[PDB]
Amino acid sequence: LLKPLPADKQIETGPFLEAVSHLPPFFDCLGSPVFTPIKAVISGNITKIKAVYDTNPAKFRTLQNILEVEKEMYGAEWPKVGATLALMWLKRGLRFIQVFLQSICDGERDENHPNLIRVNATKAYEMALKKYHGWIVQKIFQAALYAAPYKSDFLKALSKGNVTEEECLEKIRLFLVNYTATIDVIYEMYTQMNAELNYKV
Amino acid sequence: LLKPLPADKQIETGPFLEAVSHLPPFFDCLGSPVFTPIKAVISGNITKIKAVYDTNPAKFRTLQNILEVEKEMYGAEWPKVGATLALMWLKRGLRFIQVFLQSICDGERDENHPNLIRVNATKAYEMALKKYHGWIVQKIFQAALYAAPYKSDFLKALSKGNVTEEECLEKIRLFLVNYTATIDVIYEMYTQMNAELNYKV
Ligand SMILES: CCCCCCCC/C=C\CCCCCCCCCCCCCC(=O)N[C@@H](CO[C@@H]1O[C@H](CO)[C@H](O)[C@H](OS(=O)(=O)O)[C@H]1O)[C@H](O)/C=C/CCCCCCCCCCCCC
Ligand SMILES: CCCCCCCC/C=C\CCCCCCCCCCCCCC(=O)N[C@@H](CO[C@@H]1O[C@H](CO)[C@H](O)[C@H](OS(=O)(=O)O)[C@H]1O)[C@H](O)/C=C/CCCCCCCCCCCCC
Repeated sequence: LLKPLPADKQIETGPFLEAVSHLPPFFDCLGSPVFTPIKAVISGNITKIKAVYDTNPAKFRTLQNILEVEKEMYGAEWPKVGATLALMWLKRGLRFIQVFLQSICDGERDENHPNLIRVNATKAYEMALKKYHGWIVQKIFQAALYAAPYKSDFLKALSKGNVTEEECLEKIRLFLVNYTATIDVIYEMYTQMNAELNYKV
Repeated sequence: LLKPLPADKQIETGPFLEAVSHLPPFFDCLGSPVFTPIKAVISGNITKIKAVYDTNPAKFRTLQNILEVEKEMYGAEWPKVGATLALMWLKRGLRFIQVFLQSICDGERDENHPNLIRVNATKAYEMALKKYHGWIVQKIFQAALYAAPYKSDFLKALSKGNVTEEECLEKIRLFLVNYTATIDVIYEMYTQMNAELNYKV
């Protein structure tokens, strides 16, 4: 999965990229081609970070190094540049997933619609993405929501082949431990480096 | 641009991929981040074709060869596989662009809205894509439309740096000659090979 955090909280770029490279395929298990463009955008972020990393894996050994090195490389253009920008967006997608999954695991629901996950996706959107989206992108989110899988198929997909919903949620809870810790460190690094931007798309 | 067609109408894969690789950047000149996911999906098609080509450029020398070789490789799974599938979708995006640009050049408009290009995009959608889109994707198209550039900025973008609208449209008309011929050959090849599918997303 995601390997745990070292004591010094430095996140190794290579292993992080191998971990997150498992993410784009998981989109196809939301069970709708509607999500293909979102898959492609997240893949694009990962590809951009990988392209920078590959130029000098020692110089870009950790995610912290990416921000440090690029700040120096790009001056006034930073942080709206390079792998710093790609990771700024990637982390927002990762945080959306974190909040979404955590919300489902925490029993958050619409009483009247137990085999949907609309309410969980809406909370994740508000906490991770909405701040950076203008009116048009928000309308697109609303449209995409109609394509969201049934809770059961979604859980069946995350386990595909037969486990109970309860067993699946326990597996998701276990995954969430290192996943949340890793995302938290990435957000902290953007904050501490003043690398976070607040422009809307 | 696109190089002209040889007498035997065989389209060389390598040069075709270099030509179409100029396409994803042009999306950014629609002047709205709303189109970034569409850019990424088209880039994905091109990357998939390139990945197949790179395995054996002689075996995949022409687009016709891709379909011929893959039909043999994949049997009952073909044509819903490999570079054949990627090109099936790419050609639909290319045809959308063709019809869109041709519609603008042909003076097609909404009298009441001369600095918009909504009517031209809608015609392109109906002729190239709509057949393969279910209700949700169609609603997404409708949302994306709100982000379409002004006709003037769009034309300014295609020329960026100062030329009249009239000069820009003449340049687009010239481009459309080899572009349309090439797309026509690709559609003909899918038709003649019975490689075209009609499933909806
Ligand atoms: C390690 C991961 C763990 C894997 C295991 C997890 C298992 C979970 C199972 C399934 C996964 C669940 C899927 C849930 C849905 C995924 C989350 C949606 C994430 C959307 C992220 C949108 C980001 C965004 O707004 N992008 C925007 C900005 O893009 C960036 O723009 C920059 C310039 O300003 C740069 O050009 C940048 O490019 S780069 O070269 O610098 O990198 C580029 O990426 C882009 O313009 C807009 C895209 C359309 C907005 C997206 C609409 C949100 C809809 C998402 C649907 C959620 C509903 C799902 C229902 C369950
Ligand atoms: C050589 C080119 C010439 C360059 C110069 C041209 C200059 C022109 C200037 C600017 C460009 C103009 C831009 C106009 C807009 C671009 C056209 C929009 C094209 C949309 C194409 C959508 C295709 C589509 O529906 N895709 C769908 C199917 O994807 C395929 O699914 C397959 C499985 O069934 C495979 O997974 C496949 O992957 S692969 O690995 O096998 O490749 C994958 O690609 C995908 O699920 C759905 C995506 C969302 C639908 C797209 C919504 C349409 C909105 C487009 C906006 C048009 C409005 C623009 C206003 C001007």
